[PDB]
Amino acid sequence: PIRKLAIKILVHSLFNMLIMCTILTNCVFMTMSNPPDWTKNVEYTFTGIYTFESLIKILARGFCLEDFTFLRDPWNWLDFTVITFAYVTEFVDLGNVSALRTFRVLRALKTISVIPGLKTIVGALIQSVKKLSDVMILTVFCLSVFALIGLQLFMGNLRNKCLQWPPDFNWDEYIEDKSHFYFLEGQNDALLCGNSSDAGQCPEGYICVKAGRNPNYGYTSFDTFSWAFLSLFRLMTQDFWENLYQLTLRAAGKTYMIFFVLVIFLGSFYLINLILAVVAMAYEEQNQATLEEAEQDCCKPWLKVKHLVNLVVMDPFVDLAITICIVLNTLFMAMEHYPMTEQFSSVLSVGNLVFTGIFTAEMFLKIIAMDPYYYFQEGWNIFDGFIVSLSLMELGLANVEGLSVLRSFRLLRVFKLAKSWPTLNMLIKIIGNSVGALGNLTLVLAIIVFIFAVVGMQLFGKSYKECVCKISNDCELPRWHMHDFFHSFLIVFRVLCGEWIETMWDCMEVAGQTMCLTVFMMVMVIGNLVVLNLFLALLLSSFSGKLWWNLRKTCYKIVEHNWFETFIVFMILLSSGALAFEDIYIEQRKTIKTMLEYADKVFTYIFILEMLLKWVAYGFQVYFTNAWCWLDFLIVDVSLVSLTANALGYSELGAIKSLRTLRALRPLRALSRFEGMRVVVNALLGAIPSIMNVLLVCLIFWLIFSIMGVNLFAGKFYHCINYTTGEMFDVSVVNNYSECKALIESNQTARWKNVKVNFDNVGLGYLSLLQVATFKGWMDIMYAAVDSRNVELQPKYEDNLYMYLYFVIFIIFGSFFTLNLFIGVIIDNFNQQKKKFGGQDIFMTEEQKKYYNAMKKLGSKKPQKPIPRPANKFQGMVFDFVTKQVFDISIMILICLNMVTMMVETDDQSQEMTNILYWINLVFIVLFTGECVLKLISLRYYYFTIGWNIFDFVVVILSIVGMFLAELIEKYFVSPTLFRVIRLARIGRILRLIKGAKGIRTLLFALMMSLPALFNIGLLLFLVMFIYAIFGMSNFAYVKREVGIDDMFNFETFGNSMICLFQITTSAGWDGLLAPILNSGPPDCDPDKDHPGSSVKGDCGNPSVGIFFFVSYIIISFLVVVNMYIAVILENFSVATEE
Amino acid sequence: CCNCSSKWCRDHSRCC
Amino acid sequence: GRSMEVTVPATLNVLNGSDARLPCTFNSCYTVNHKQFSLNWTYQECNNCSEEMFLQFRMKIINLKLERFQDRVEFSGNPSKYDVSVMLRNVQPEDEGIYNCYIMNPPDRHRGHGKIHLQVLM
Ligand SMILES: *[C@@H]1O[C@H](CO)[C@@H](O[C@@H]2O[C@H](CO)[C@@H](O[C@@H]3O[C@H](CO)[C@@H](O)[C@H](O)[C@@H]3O)[C@H](O)[C@H]2NC(C)=O)[C@H](O)[C@H]1NC(C)=O
Ligand SMILES: COCC(CCO[C@H]1CC[C@@]2(C)C(=CC[C@H]3[C@@H]4C[C@@H]5O[C@]6(CC[C@@H](C)CO6)[C@@H](C)[C@@H]5[C@@]4(C)CC[C@@H]32)C1)COC
Ligand SMILES: *[C@@H]1O[C@H](CO)[C@@H](O[C@@H]2O[C@H](CO)[C@@H](O)[C@H](O)[C@H]2NC(C)=O)[C@H](O)[C@H]1NC(C)=O
Ligand SMILES: *[C@@H]1O[C@H](CO)[C@@H](O[C@@H]2O[C@H](CO)[C@@H](O)[C@H](O)[C@H]2NC(C)=O)[C@H](O)[C@H]1NC(C)=O
Ligand SMILES: *[C@@H]1O[C@H](CO)[C@@H](O)[C@H](O)[C@H]1NC(C)=O
Ligand code: NA
Repeated sequence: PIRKLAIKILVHSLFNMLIMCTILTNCVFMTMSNPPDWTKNVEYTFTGIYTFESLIKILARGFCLEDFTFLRDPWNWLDFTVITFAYVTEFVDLGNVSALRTFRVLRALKTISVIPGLKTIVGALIQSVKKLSDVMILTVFCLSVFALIGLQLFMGNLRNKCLQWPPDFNWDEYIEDKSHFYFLEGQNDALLCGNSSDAGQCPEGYICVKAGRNPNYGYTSFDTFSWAFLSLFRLMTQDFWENLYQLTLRAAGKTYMIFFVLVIFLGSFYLINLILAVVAMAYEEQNQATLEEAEQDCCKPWLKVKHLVNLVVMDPFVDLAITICIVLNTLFMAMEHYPMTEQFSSVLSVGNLVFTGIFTAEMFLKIIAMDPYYYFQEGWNIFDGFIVSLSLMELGLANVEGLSVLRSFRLLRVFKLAKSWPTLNMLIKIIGNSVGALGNLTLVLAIIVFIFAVVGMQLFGKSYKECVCKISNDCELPRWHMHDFFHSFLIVFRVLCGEWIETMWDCMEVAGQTMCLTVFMMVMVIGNLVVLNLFLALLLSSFSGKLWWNLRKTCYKIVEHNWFETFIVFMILLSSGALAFEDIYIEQRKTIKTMLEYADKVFTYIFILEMLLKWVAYGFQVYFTNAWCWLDFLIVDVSLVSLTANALGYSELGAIKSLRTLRALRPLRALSRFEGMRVVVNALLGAIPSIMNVLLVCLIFWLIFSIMGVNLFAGKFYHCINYTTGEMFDVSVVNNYSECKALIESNQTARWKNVKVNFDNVGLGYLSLLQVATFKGWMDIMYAAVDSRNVELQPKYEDNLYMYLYFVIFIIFGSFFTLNLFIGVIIDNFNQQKKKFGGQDIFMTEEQKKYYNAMKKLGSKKPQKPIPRPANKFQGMVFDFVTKQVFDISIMILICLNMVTMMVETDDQSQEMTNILYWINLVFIVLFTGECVLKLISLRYYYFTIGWNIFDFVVVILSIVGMFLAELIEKYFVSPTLFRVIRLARIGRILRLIKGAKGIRTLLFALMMSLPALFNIGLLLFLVMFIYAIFGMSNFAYVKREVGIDDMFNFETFGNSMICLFQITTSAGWDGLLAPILNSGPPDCDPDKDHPGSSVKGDCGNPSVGIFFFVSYIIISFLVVVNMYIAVILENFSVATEE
Repeated sequence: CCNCSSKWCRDHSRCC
Repeated sequence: GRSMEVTVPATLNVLNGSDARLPCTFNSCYTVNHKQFSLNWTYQECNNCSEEMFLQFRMKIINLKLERFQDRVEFSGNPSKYDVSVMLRNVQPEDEGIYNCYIMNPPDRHRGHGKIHLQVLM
């Protein structure tokens, strides 16, 4: 007995199973928001089982006054914590309030302790955070240096409001009304304005004054370094950043985009490269060390009737006749749409019985001659019989409502193509790998998302309902809240999709800033780390005549010359730069307009005359085999046709007026002229067959979700609105289309309106799923799906609530696994394209490698003993003390004291605070001048051998200029906007802290190694931005000022068009620019707006050329930016390899 | 209600 | 947050002749706007008896000066600090009964209700 007796129980797997299902039983009970009265005795059972499980474990280890037992394992501390908490609420009088019911989720962390294999994975993710320690010092350094730049430039600028000067307590009392400001179309956020020109204007009778709260809830500002640190972390995660972009340029001016282009490039690009490169480097040596470690007359006539069956489908193409009946069955289901008439639905409904009949007969005729139950042995035939069963269950009832989603479950036979099509099989192997060999890692991701959803629903769930009126319009819950488990799963799933900022404003407004900052930042640090490891583990396991000939030489010497190539490239850049001047204003100028019209002939007659020189110097055989001469041949033909129609007499026609829009192709002549653009194009077009075989899978795989979307939706996004206000009628007022047509005939203001990106077609379904896959536009589509009630009925709020699980499943499968198969094919083609060349480092040219192979030699070496001295004087004993580490470390500490005294600046601080901060910034300037002028006395001869002393001298001078010329600013010709900029020179002192940090310098050097290859790709992306800015400026300058197009950010001029194409290149808010362009006719737009003084009439858009504009720019910029990530992250593998 | 043309009246009202 | 939490003693036992503070705090998440905040204090002899309002907050304290109660009753709270307590000076045996506090703090949706059973000891 004794120890022997109470020990056996501990070892059996039967004892580890009832605890493992007790936790899973209780994890279901954490889901319930209000616990009922009857569940309380079940909560006592769970406390009894966990006591008994720790009773067998105290009685197994050591007895008779022998210390403890399991007081060494970190997981029995969690068991001791959860027992001592579960009884402390049963100690007569202990609590009452009990705000920490959120310690009841600690027993949901006991799943790690009891499920076999989850201690290894959680212990392998903490080990990988230890590798990230040196990146996270550089990220917090760069988000501080960039947060001090915006805190000097944009100080409260976000509090400019546009106040009216009184039409019919002076100052404080008048500027604090919130009705004296100007609100644009009910935005509840008080338009921003600037006194600067190229800033936002105010309408007539208003002026801009800094007085008010701040945007969004008070949470968006650059006044109090903590708030500037929040908004540059929001620019680093690119999370709705394009509202922060457009707020700031409206009140600072449109020339401060240079801050935003630099901070998206240094912060959102480089830091996301360096984080994802060091995680993938850490995981690469984890599975390497693991692999290395592992290295270290019944029967008679039954058979008579069978033989016949067997002697079939083993040689003719009757197993190939099924795969043509599947790809026909997919296409009949793809033709369903709304609204379709009868005699077309009759083809759809007779046709579905035909394929179902020959898929039920084909598996009946397969289980005759293949010996069941050795039929349920292959797996595909199990999969075949499962689809046939639910197809007859769907036909057998036809009463499911709304459970007819199963008529989309016959779309799942398309995966039978993965036997022959070998890229669809790679898609199934990745999805099956998450459930299989990486199954315990996606189980940890299941638990952490579950725990984060239970925690925030216990902390914040009661505060949302008791504080509704702060964050909502009619004192009810918002679309996104945490009052139950399902909505608090959807917030936690959102954060993992990149949208963590908008929900955090509504938490901080309702539960305080400290408790919502700690929770939501932990969700997006831990949760984005686990998704990133599950992404890489799926990736690295899956691909684990006397005069006639004598004129030929003369033309050849011309085209081969060095003064002729430099002439044409000069003529190419001016022909393309002349395209930038064709604004709305070009009719009003009347002097640059006629210069454009003479230049449109001179440019054309040069590129004709140089073309005929290329015919004579080459011949037709040499010229028509160069593909770059084919590109220059087609551009002349567009120029020849519109010239010879403007000379024959065909001035205006539907084609000839539309060929003039094809002058935006004229910048494509620059591709064959530069070696930077030519190398990158040759490396993208070389990978183009690999992309097409993946894009074929992605179009087949998103076809299944899109035919599923037409079945759920397609007719159910129609609604009536009061169009004098634009708000959706109630279900009590308008129930359906019949009630609304009753209003319109009664002369009300109603419109049966659709959503214009919807699921009526398969083709419009592809456009709906691309707003959902990118996370731009997906709020509007999901609010319509969840309200979708039925065809011809008014939508009701969240009636079809569980249709979020459609969008969750598409983001898991058609965005997380679709992107996982795409990245794995480009990287696999990158290693073969780098191998076929011999070979090395594509996207660099031949000159650009020799600048690279010597810069590599420079950054990995160091000199020895530069130390002459000041020889023998009083200066020598000065040189003894100043060279010491005591003088070295005391300057670094005193720069850290300078970094803290810049963080204490605040908008609207006191005058006595400004003086103290001036006299301390005086005595730092005299100290750092005295530190560098002392180097000149006691190190006379050089001082300028190494770079950090050259850097130290210039930073001192610009600080003095910011002090010395500032006294001339109060004496002479003044501009405060130049005072904000020259004062930014003392942030250069902060950069001297990098001098000692070795390991950040390794990150910064392999950063600077990729600047040659990233320059070549950034020119091919500036050329595509420039071409798409000329298409959009000519097409979209007159489009109505709806959602994303306003008086400030539009396609009117070339400056306006380039700040909109830079925005779409991150993909930010491309749904908002597309929305006014999908307007075609009235009631929406007006085809006769007559905006003087131009011949052009109308403010409508073209939906056909706008979908081709935005969708094609999203795809081209996706391929060229994902080569930027590959070119940089592979440089980070090249310096860790040689070290 | 409020104007459904703002991103906030979307997310935080029922009228839209 | 289905209802807004009002903290009172369910039973308050006070000696005849002493002063009885009837404590009554609430937590409502919105700030107390004196131009909209509402407080009513009533008395009823029994759970199924008539309620007599004796003090109200509407812009300011209104003491109804009920004849049987007297002028003894006083406000003893601070609405901005979420305290709506009252004081009954020199308590008499007839003061025994039920005292109800009803609280509205717009735009908070839920109305609060505290109920105190005051018992007068010898
Ligand atoms: C943009 O430019 C305008 C005009 O240059 C600036 O307007 C001026 O703003 C001041 C306050 O900012 C106005 O108020 C004046 O100051 C006293 C302070 O006690 C106040 O009590 C009075 O009401 C008095 O009006 C001043 O009237 C106004 N001047 C004019 C000509 O409108 C504005 O400050 C600038 N805004 C920014 C952000 O630069
Ligand atoms: C097998 O041996 C090959 C080896 C290197 C292979 O390791 C790979 C590990 C994954 C990793 C870090 C690699 C390259 C591209 C990386 C991707 C670029 C994409 O960019 C993003 C961001 C922008 C979005 C548009 C989507 O794509 C990320 C999601 C994607 C990304 C960060 C996911 C992770 C990828 C390297 C070479 O050794 C010398
Ligand atoms: C549109 O909705 C109205 C109201 O729901 C339908 O009219 C009927 O209205 C009475 C009372 O108003 C209800 O008791 C009936 O149940 C309604 N009929 C139905 C079928 O719901 C009207 O029929 C609907 N239009 C159509 C074409 O069905
Ligand atoms: C559509 O919205 C308007 C705005 O609320 C509703 O109210 C009318 O508003 C106009 C203009 O402000 C007034 O002239 C009317 O007097 C208002 N109506 C009433 C009844 O007072 C309007 O009723 C709405 N219409 C529908 C059909 O919903
Ligand atoms: C609707 O308006 C027209 C205006 O021409 C009028 O003739 C008609 O009677 C109106 N009908 C109703 C039901 O208001
Ligand atoms: Na967001």
